[PDB]
Amino acid sequence: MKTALLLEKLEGQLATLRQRCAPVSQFATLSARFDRHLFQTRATTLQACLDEAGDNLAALRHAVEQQQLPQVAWLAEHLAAQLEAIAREASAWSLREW
Repeated sequence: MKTALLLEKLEGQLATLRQRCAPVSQFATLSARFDRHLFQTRATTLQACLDEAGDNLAALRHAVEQQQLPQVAWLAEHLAAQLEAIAREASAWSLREW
């Protein structure tokens, strides 16, 4: 228990957010307060953030087969921070378009 909840939330939120924020590549725009630590180098726009996150979680999922647990720590921090950063911005603007 517990450990299973964080998994459903991470994957659940990532799916929901990606769905609601799916059609954002058209007006994807990242603020000037972007952080290289929380966001990747490619993270230049909204669509870029979601895309980068998708590639991270994907590799992290398959990495389990290569016993890349030690790497899960870093990938986890980045992935977790990414979803948090996106949810934070969307939360501020509130569900009411830009």
